[PDB]
Amino acid sequence: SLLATVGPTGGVKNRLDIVDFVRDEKFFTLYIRALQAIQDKDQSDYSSFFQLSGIHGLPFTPWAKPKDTPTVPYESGYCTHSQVLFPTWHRVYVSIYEQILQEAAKGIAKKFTVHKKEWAQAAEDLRQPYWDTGFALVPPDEIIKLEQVKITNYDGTKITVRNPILRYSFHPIDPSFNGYPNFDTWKTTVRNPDADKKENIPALIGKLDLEADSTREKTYNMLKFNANWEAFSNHGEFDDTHANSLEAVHDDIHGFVGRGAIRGHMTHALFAAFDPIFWLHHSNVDRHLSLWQALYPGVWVTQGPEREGSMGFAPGTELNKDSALEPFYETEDKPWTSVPLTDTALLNYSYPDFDKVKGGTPDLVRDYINDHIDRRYGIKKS
Ligand SMILES: [Cu+]
Ligand SMILES: [Cu+]
Ligand code: NA
Repeated sequence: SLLATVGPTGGVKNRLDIVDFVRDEKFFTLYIRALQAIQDKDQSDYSSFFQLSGIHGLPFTPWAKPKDTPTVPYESGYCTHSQVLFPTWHRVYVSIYEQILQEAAKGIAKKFTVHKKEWAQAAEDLRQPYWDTGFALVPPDEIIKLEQVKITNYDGTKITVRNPILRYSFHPIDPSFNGYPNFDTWKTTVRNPDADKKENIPALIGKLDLEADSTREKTYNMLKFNANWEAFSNHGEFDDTHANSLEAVHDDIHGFVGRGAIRGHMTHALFAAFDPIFWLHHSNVDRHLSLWQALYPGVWVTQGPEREGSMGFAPGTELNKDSALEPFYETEDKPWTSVPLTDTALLNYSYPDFDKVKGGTPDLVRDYINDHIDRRYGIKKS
């Protein structure tokens, strides 16, 4: 790899709930600045928003690969779907994003004229916030509605700049979008589009509000009831025995956001990553994995075939815990694997759900987290 996925820096910090995250002046300002920074980078820059999101689906090109690397076994996206590697591949996927996103936030923290240390420390603690869809499906206005958002300027004064969280603006629309009727002319990413291809946020807020109750119940059953890895990892082939998987419950959020009258970006695996809200989603999807690990310790990746097909594995290939997770590398010559990814500390992150039980026995944690899930996703509306 040209850019190994080593994760963020500054020790093990928590990925905050977006509801709390937006209330944090330093974190929110750094996120809005850094996110705009990587969105404005050249799309041929590997550490740019485009190439980072491009890893998931289109374009079908290698990411941060050496000059004389062997041809990829399959021309398609990188993301692993309908297979046993879904949870682990996406865990390290958010890691490279969070890593690159912090790196931009460091340069941002140097532009501040006052409190240079505190801005430097905030960047060090900066992590990808998660969207708790199971407890609060309707996100904050900063994420879904506010065209302009309040941040702190480099002099300390409060200003309002355009919100980079709502949508990404292609520059240009990559030549690999040509064949697809609606996404080739769409200048920016779109959520819940109408028949006239116009974005419809109001209808989206309405959709989420109604799907809220069912989403909490789906999330509850997913977290608590999954002994074997096969039924928990993937959904394929959208059957009943996988309906309670981490991915199946994960699919509903892509549909809610992307699927309107016509299909938007979030409801298409080849374009879903380009929507900025994609990362808040899969940060929470990763939190589910962390919570599930607390309930089902010892259970991890089991063997399974590549059914859909990705640029890492051709259809029919056998996959296990020792399978390489392209294009994510521990070092220059060592690809990531599922085995070590049980410990998020290796990527310098964690979730606030575990704060009151740090350094506790697996038994105490399993009881604390279980009560946590029951109390949060096992009760009535919020
Ligand atoms: Cu994916
Ligand atoms: Cu997804
Ligand atoms: Na790609």
